[PDB]
Amino acid sequence: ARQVTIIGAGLAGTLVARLLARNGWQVNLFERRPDPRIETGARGRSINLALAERGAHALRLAGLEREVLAEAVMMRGRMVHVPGTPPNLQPYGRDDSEVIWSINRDRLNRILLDGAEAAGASIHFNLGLDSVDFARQRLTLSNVSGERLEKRFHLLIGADGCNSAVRQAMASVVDLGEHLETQPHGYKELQITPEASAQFNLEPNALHIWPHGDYMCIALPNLDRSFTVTLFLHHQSPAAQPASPSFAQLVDGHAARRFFQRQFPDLSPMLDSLEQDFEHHPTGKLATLRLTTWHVGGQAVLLGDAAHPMVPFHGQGMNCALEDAVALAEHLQSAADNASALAAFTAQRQPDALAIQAMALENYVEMSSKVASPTYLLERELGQIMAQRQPTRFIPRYSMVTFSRLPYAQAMARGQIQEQLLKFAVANHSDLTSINLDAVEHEVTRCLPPL
Ligand SMILES: Cc1cc2nc3c(=O)[nH]c(=O)nc-3n(C[C@H](O)[C@H](O)[C@H](O)COP(=O)(O)OP(=O)(O)OC[C@H]3O[C@@H](n4cnc5c(N)ncnc54)[C@H](O)[C@@H]3O)c2cc1C
Repeated sequence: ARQVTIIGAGLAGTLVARLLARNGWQVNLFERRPDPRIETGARGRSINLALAERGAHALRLAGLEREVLAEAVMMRGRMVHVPGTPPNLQPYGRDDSEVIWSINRDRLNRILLDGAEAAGASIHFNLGLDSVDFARQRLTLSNVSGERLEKRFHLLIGADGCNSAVRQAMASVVDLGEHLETQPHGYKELQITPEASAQFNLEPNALHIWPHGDYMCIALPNLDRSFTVTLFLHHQSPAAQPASPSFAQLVDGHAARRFFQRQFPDLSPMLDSLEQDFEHHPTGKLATLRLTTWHVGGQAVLLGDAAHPMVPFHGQGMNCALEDAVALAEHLQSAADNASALAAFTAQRQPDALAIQAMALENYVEMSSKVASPTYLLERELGQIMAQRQPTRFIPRYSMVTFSRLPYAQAMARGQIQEQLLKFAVANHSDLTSINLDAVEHEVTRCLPPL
């Protein structure tokens, strides 16, 4: 049996461990954190994630989708909150076929861990990768208290997240051609209790957004009617606009409270533990990192956040990571040798990773705008007309990304064609009055092949 060592029992690492192990591979998976399935007296994390068709399908192939969805809340649409103005649900699709699932990150992780072990993978916790000797095919791990352990490896999979140690190690033997693009927003996780969300009649089967331009909040529901809220806000005010809100200004929980009372007055009443959450939950960092190479010969490869850190504004990092896991296991299973598999995997996934990284950056503007411009309303309306006329040709980009398995790069290409098509048709027309719809439709049939 072929042997593989995987670093990182997160989302991609644990899925790929299952897929390889059930195909007969001898799999050893190493994880820095303790086993989350071993219950302790400690809290438990309420981090939420949006699971979309890509990620769901990857779990489906692994035989885990039913188990995961049993513990997921359906989000049928977006609830946009603007002060006053009673929240209006914007449905994703026309029935519950087109939905996004809200799932607890650590619940998902436990299910994946069970899945990997059921398939035959051996999982080793409390062991973080420190370094790799590629020439001698050995690596060094250590626990939190630093005592070290060495292991031989044959094939190394870096599924160890956005600060990948495998990636760091590879940079010693190949030029990764890395370029880091920092992002000015930080994030803070906050909580709405089940009592609070019921009291304010917050819809459980929706994704909620409080847009506010340069900053915003989003909330995803949990099975117990609590919500996990994320604030996205600049780390610092520009020297340009020093007065503008930023984490630097929010010097403590009381400052955070005044900020929410002023800028999010309808959300603040729902955040009972705002002060405490704010001070005890560290501010997170966001970034996009792009790599020229993802592998070292047939010896090591990167997967998921290790390969392509992205900003979280499209809710697709997990989805992309699980999709990566399927692709990597597919290539490894059937290739002539590991070097061939890793090159083919990289060639396949790299253009799709670049596309979703770009689309995720673009999606911030869509989400954070408090109201839509007059002409963008007109384009969206013409687009829905075209979608009705040619539903296999005109598919809104968000829907291609979120509710289909179309490769990200094609979703982006078709999305580009569609937006341009809408702009020329919309120009100099105040409403759908002037716009000859059937002229636009064979413009659609011209440049958008049916799918
Ligand atoms: C604010 C925010 C919101 C998000 N929302 C969504 C969403 O709604 N939908 C979505 O699709 N994605 C979302 N994402 C992205 C998502 O969290 C990640 O893309 C995804 O977890 C990446 O999966 P992964 O397996 O590659 O990495 P991870 O899930 O991060 O797992 C990496 C694993 O490696 C371990 N590890 C790290 N270093 C070492 C080491 N040296 N040795 C051993 N083990 C190590 C870690 O402990 C961890 O278990 C969000 C991200 C953020 C920051």
